[PDB]
Amino acid sequence: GATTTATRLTGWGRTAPSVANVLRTPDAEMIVKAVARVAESGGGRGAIARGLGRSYGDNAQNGGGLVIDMTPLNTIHSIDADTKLVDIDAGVNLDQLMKAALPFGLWVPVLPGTRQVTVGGAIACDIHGKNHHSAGSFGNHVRSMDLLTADGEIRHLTPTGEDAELFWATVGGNGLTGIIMRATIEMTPTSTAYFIADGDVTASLDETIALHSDGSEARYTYSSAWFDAISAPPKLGRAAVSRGRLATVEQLPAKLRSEPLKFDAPQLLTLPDVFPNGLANKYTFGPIGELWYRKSGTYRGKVQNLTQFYHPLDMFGEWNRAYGPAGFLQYQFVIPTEAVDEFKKIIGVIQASGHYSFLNVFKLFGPRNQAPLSFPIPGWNICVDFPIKDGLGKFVSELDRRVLEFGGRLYTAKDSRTTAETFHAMYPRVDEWISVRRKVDPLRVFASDMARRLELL
Ligand SMILES: Cc1cc2nc3c(=O)[nH]c(=O)nc-3n(C[C@H](O)[C@H](O)[C@H](O)COP(=O)(O)OP(=O)(O)OC[C@H]3O[C@@H](n4cnc5c(N)ncnc54)[C@H](O)[C@@H]3O)c2cc1C
Ligand SMILES: O=C(O)c1nc2ccc(C(F)(F)F)cc2nc1NCc1ccc(F)cc1
Repeated sequence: GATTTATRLTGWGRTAPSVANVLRTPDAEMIVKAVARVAESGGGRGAIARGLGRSYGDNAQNGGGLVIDMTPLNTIHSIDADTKLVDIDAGVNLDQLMKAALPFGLWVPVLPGTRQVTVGGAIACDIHGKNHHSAGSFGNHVRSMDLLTADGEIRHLTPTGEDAELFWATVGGNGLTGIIMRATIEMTPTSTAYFIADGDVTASLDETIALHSDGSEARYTYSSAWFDAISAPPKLGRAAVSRGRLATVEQLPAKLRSEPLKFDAPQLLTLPDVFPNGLANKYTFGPIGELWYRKSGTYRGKVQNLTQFYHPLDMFGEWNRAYGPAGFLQYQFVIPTEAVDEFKKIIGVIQASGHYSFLNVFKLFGPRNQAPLSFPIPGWNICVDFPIKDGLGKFVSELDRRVLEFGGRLYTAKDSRTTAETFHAMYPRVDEWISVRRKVDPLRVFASDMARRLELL
């Protein structure tokens, strides 16, 4: 049942609200009609797809225009264990897909830190995960997709076909080449739903960097770390590192061998439920605390399910991103591998800034792909979460400048406030991408708040 409703929209960050007509229909034919209507007009304030709204900024909103909610197009058409291909509507989310694919011994090839994202959102942001250095980003695994363009046609795009240019502009394109209706993804084969993991705890930034540079990364398909962004040096940049690979059946204890592909139910009680007063005791911040933390986060060959290995912060319940009525600003950047001193300088700047981030992701990215607006490049990728308070806006503008100067970039899926000038300098293939977009949407049928702010329109 199709509905068109005026709706106040924000990204996950709950900032920059704007009002748009939100179309919500399970009918593909209706979506086509709306795009044909906008194009007949043709353009006006245009249209943009929206997935599950997990992007923090303004890429899935369109103030004074049309937003098409893609979540009702969520049919899994087929899964094939022999070809390893899945054929699914763009509104299918990655949790749904993971659960449907497991009985075939198939693994979603790129998983982000939350499972509530659409296939369309995964493609449009060319999302990355803990296995980026071994598997690339989501775009690398798309074998085809059906794109509804401004001319009202549906184009079958393939990575190396005749429409490869448009394919690779849609990857990481933030919905600005049209509406992805449907895609075919090549999955990763697996015999189990478990990981075998090694954990390490480092004492400092220099140590965290050495561990990622000593060659050991090549022995793990999956690798990420939490780091300390608050402590003065030398504690600054100390990390709990979690690295592993998917387990094989024989690597499971006998207990788990009868259902190797099973996903366990996320249990009832989290840590806030069990320890409401917190985890701190008289030992926590001294030498016995340091030792305990070091020992508990150091291990070899530990069998873990998805939550344990991949969503380790789920146990922290209501404690993560808590207490702030003002909200938080999520800031994610990557710095080229070779710029290691520069990378260390930026971590120092953050620590000395007087803005405190507790939730810190650290990962070494691998080789980039051919998508001109793709975020990942090989090098040091960082996510930080700053509580909103005075001076933050002007400080993150300074961070932008250092990120840019050091050859790095910000991620559109996280950004709500960088400038067009900074963004364009961070993405030297932006003009190349813009030319593809104007060729495929001369009338700006597709438009968003981000497109206008970053002058991608
Ligand atoms: C807790 C959390 C953890 C995260 N962890 C990671 C991570 O590890 N790695 C990572 O890369 N990202 C991560 N993200 C970011 C997230 O994966 C991206 O923002 C993703 O794009 C969200 O998907 P969505 O379906 O919610 O899309 P939305 O936010 O609704 O839309 C995002 C973009 O995709 C476009 N789009 C959506 N559907 C379509 C379609 N059918 N056709 C064309 N364009 C479309 C939109 O127009 C918009 O430009 C995380 C986000 C959160 C909240
Ligand atoms: O919050 C994010 O936006 C995010 N971004 C990531 C980007 C890259 C990666 C990486 F591991 F791939 F690098 C992990 C991320 N995890 C992320 N978060 C995981 C998370 C965030 C909040 C929680 F409460 C529990 C888990």
